[PDB]
Amino acid sequence: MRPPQFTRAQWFAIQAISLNPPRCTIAMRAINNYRWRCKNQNTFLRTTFANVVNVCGNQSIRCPHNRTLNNCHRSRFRVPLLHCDLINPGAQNISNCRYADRPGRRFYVVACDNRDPRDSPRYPVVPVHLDTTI
Amino acid sequence: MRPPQFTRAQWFAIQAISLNPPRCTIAMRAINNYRWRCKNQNTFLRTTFANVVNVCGNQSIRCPHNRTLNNCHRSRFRVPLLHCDLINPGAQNISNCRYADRPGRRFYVVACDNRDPRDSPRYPVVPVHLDTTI
Amino acid sequence: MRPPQFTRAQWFAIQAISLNPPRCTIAMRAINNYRWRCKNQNTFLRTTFANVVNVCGNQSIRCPHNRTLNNCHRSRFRVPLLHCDLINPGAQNISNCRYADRPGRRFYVVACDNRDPRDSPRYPVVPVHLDTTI
Amino acid sequence: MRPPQFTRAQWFAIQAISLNPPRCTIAMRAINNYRWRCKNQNTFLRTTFANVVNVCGNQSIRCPHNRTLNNCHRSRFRVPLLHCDLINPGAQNISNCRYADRPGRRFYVVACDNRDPRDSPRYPVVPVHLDTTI
Ligand SMILES: [Fe+3]
Ligand SMILES: [Fe+3]
Ligand SMILES: [Fe+3]
Repeated sequence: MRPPQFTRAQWFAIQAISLNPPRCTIAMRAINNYRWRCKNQNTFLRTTFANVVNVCGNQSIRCPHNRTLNNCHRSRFRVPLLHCDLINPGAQNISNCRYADRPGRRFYVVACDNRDPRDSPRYPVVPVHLDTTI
Repeated sequence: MRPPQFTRAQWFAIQAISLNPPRCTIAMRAINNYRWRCKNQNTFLRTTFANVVNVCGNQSIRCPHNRTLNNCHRSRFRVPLLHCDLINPGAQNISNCRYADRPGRRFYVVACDNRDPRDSPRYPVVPVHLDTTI
Repeated sequence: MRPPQFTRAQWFAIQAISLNPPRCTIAMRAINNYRWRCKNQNTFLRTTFANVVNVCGNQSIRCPHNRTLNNCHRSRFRVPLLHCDLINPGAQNISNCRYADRPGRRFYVVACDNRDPRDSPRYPVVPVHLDTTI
Repeated sequence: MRPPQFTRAQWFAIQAISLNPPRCTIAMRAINNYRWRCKNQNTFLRTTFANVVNVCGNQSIRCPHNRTLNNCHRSRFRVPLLHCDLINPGAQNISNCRYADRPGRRFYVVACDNRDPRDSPRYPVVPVHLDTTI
């Protein structure tokens, strides 16, 4: 599970949003610091939380990686991103996780839901998971 | 973390040892049933627990995926295996995880340690993690 | 924490239903094996799952320990129980959880909900948590 | 459960050191925000981290709640504290944990260990868990 101190949207933001991420091995430390083991893959969308919230407002579509769900939302434009792949998945802790970098520019698909009570009142509907990029 | 009901060696055996695994999408259900989210990658060694315990008994070498550790052990022979890769990493639960199959035959490297009190007394030293395959 | 391989009803039964429990220090081992740390308190209702499902048919009331919920149900009568209190809550693991036995006879209040798809199809409504005892 | 971003000493201080805590129902929110479920009990020692580090210099004793450990230390004197007891342990989440306040003055016993690499280098030995109070 996610760290209990974070809402789904807050944990989404920590993992999936970074406007100018450093190289993956550095950028991933901010995520893995909250974990017991290294995340095997992660995509940083180079955008803002507010921008993703706006994408939550368009037409509801099927989630490509969760095909029983239809609370997903696709961006109208391709966005710059940085994908990170764990090179040493046998790592037993987070002291030494190494990542390969794959920059790109793709549409993204997010699942959105009603906010958590701990979420800011500014956005009643928020992204809760990055489903995929296209 | 691992499920607390299992020792490191017991959880290793559930993930890493299967003599005749079915296709990955089926085989992985046995692992993911104990998890909240799908495992992103997994290698089934087509061998027995006792055989891996014997490999724990050879010369201690550096762990390729944990280079500050030197409690790893490499098999003397290549062993048949099945590697499973998660095709839909955006899956939000374990109901629908889909895997790609990659059979192979490789040396394996395991980290071994003294057993847990809950582990069987038969093996005082046991494999606790699959570090990598070669 | 509930192990994901169990439904809420299955986990409820494991923690809260035992017709003839042994001493608490023995009885609690089965529950604590699913945990990283000793459970601080646990009440074993000396009853059957069928008895509790019957109570789910009683008048719904507000849950005393979850006041925003109204799917709770109080037993019409007191039932025999074994309450277990953790003697050494400073324990850092589950190697030696020690409990004081407090046998008794009290009313119980359970929350009841529609069955999980994994639950038996023959009980459409099942107990999912022990709210309190009186 | 201790969030991995904290050392044992840091997590000890968060749970067990508060010089002037507010009412328990307020004071416990900071601890329960790191948790999925309400903590059943918690003792706030009204002291300073420097005071507790001094106690680590006292005569080592067997840990009362961890009898296989001998790195515990008892305070020479009673110290002011606030003990908090969970009123509604049937609570299913941390939305409304309610606590009873039990102010007091007791001896405390802490386990002390060598610092984590992430801990300040200026205290070579630090408290890592509150074993019990007397
Ligand atoms: Fe993992
Ligand atoms: Fe606990
Ligand atoms: Fe708990």
